[PDB]
Amino acid sequence: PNQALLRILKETEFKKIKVLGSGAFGTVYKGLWIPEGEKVKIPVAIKELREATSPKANKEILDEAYVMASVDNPHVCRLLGICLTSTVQLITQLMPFGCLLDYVREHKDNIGSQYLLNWCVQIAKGMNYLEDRRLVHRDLAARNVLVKTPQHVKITDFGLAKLVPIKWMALESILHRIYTHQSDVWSYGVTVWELMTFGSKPYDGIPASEISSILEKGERLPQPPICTIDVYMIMRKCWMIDADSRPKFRELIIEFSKMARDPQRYLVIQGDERMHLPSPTDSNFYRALMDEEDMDDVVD
Ligand SMILES: *CCC(=O)N1Cc2nc(-c3cc(-c4cccc5ocnc45)c(F)cc3F)n(-c3ccncn3)c2C1
Repeated sequence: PNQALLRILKETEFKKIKVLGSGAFGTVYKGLWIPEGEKVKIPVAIKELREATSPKANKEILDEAYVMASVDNPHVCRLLGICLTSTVQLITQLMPFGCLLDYVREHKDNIGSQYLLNWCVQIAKGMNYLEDRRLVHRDLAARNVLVKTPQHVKITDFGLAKLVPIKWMALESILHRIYTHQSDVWSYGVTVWELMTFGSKPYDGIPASEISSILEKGERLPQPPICTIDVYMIMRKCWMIDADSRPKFRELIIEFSKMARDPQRYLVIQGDERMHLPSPTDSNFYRALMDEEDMDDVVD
């Protein structure tokens, strides 16, 4: 655990200025950090966890925050800072574009196959990194994947489930609260389904109490109209009862990277020719402005 990877922040160094959105664990705010002895206002993203915390949990919360601060990958948001008072405040780099769930919703039937398949590759790369570090996310979902730029996505909220998303969870996690790299593969399947349906709610109308019975019967999420049978098959392999039969993240990186080379062969999108392949000019602008970090080349 590198203590230098986590900055302990005092309430006097930062201020929340705008609510960006709320969820089951906390509220996301646009904040401003005013460094000690400076005059600058640096935009930051703060998430405040809504459970009443005590200083007894502090050592354990801090041990978890040290792990979240250690994750170093282009496709995973690492925790930068934390503030422990009566509430828990998690500080990271502000990402204006928000989450990939809201992004695919707001760009419904306006996203090219090239983006969708590359996002699938990037999400699998970040998950594979977490698996290599022997870490289980426990809460992979399109709301937990953030947009850095339209060409660069990063998985967020790693570690805060540990310190429930029934419809994203593998059968063994619903039944026995067992969370492994292979139950993360199941959630990856559902996350992919959320992208391919432009933010559709999985099992809409179905009460969360009925999900495990529906899964036992063999019922799964319906094939999105834009996926060929090969994209659907990879998703269905993610939702198998036997965890060991599900694909590995390393195999998912390879499969979606092969698919990204022939985008029109794997996804059927209306107006996919018109859907702008990121021009070198726009990529340079996006990168110099808000994405200077190192990142693996996007599959063309
Ligand atoms: C569709 C939902 C949505 O728009 N967003 C959900 C969300 N959460 C965060 C976010 C996450 C974290 C966080 C928590 C745990 C580990 C982790 O490692 C680094 N950051 C992590 C925060 F600390 C703050 C936070 F706001 N955001 C968000 C929005 C903008 N910029 C950054 N994060 C969103 C968006």
